[PDB]
Amino acid sequence: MIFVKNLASVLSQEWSSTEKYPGVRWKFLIDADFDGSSGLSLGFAEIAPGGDLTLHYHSPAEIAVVTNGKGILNKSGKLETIKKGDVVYIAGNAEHALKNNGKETLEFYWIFPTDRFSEVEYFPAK
Amino acid sequence: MIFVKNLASVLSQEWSSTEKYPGVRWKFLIDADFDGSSGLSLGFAEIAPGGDLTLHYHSPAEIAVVTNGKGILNKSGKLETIKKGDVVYIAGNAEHALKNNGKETLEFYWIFPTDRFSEVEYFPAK
Ligand SMILES: [Mn+2]
Ligand SMILES: [Mn+2]
Repeated sequence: MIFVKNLASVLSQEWSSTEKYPGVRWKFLIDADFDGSSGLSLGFAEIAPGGDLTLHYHSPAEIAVVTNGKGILNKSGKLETIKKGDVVYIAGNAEHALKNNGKETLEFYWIFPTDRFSEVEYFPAK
Repeated sequence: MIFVKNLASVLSQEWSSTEKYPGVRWKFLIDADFDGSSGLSLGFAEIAPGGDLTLHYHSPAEIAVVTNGKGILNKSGKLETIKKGDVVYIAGNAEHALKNNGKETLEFYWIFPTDRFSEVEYFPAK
């Protein structure tokens, strides 16, 4: 089983969002609920200017691949700047946030070692 | 543990390559051999024009995100065009190849649901 996706592929999928991540939206591109894939899952997120993926963690490791714009990554309390062309490693349980303080859309893919997004349990900062 | 990487973070590291797939060269940005990361591994790879990482397979599921250029994906015999902005799912042991039929350098990231690259064994097609 092999397949290809881009944003246009999922025009029909409405965006996901939540009060807790204001200015943030996302769609699933590789996910067991959608594609019947397994082992890895991937979504595409947008953080609007002024937007904030607020400090959180979860049990699986995560990789973010930044594709547009720039932001302040919050590495469990140490701030660092990220931008298009960066990849990021977030070990499980590690608290991370990402704010878009620029004027361009901060776009990135994420990846989890799981079949589905929905099997990933989110927790607010301690 | 959280960290960032881009091409510059790994200028010190050398382009590993193999005769089995010519025009192909990669480096490891997220990998236990290097970072003491776990759960996910990521590499960045380049295929020269006329370059083709020949069809093959391996236990882990795999995600490719194409960052630049254009190519032809060998979906176990079913050939699909892919381009910058495309993500690619490939199940465990699904045979896959990828040829660069463009002039630009075909660029992409790969992700494995493994700690390191150096434990994932590549088998040739049969
Ligand atoms: Mn996260
Ligand atoms: Mn492969």
